[PDB]
Amino acid sequence: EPFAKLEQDFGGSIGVYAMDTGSGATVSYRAEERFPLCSSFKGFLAAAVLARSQQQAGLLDTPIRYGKNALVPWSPISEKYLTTGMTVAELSAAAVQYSDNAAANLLLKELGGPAGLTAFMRSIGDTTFRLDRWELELNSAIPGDARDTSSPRAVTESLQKLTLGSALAAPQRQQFVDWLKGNTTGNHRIRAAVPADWAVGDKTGTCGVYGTANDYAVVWPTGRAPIVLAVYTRAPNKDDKHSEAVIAAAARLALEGLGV
Ligand SMILES: O=C(N[C@@H]1C[C@H](c2nnn[nH]2)c2ccccc21)c1cccc(F)c1
Repeated sequence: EPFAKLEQDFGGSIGVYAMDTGSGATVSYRAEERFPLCSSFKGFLAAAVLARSQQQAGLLDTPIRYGKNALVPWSPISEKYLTTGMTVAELSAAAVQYSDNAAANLLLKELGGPAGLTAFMRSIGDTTFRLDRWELELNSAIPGDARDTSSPRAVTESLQKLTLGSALAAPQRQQFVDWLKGNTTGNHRIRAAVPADWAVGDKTGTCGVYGTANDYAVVWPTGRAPIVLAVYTRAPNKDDKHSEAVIAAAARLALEGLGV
């Protein structure tokens, strides 16, 4: 009942999946529905890059040069190195931690485009994820369009595989975790619901239309096993605005449903 009231007050749909990786206890609400990924695909993009470094030594230190044409609106890191260039690892951290759009499109090119990232997700067992377009077009968030979508459950399952399971090798796994821990864009979303002395890494998404915004996180409580969760929103009207407070509140309800 609380998620229904929350999404009704929000004016749209909230999708939540949360897993206690110790007990296997789960919180689930609209967890099979598709929601636009928006910038949240960039976490999985970095994970895919990391998986490639497991077969190309010094891929992460490989420098990537680019010109004014590579710049996309909201490229707050990459634009300061336009006259200089950046490394693959630098691009990935920018994509994860600042949601940098030019960095995301550059790494997408190295992976063979949206279908190449989708291929990486299929390789870890994710049959739901799909990326179809690049920045910025992938943010259109059109109702009922499956392009550039996943489900809360598939996001949480893939996040668990990549940060806590064996989809990545341990060095790359800890690098992925460390990138997510350093994110700067999520202080008012899942992090705002997480007890202050718990470790947390997340990746946000905000499409800018149709009330569509999201966050997924891995959380390390002290003295219990980690929690993985995803909170996605959308709304029926193009001019509906997203709400960070709604995402924080849904996260709070999820954590309380797992006994936090
Ligand atoms: O700057 C913009 N948003 C980015 C997108 C990026 C993010 N939002 N949610 N996850 N990543 C982010 C993070 C923090 C601050 C800003 C932004 C923006 C605003 C109007 C229009 C537009 F075309 C882009």
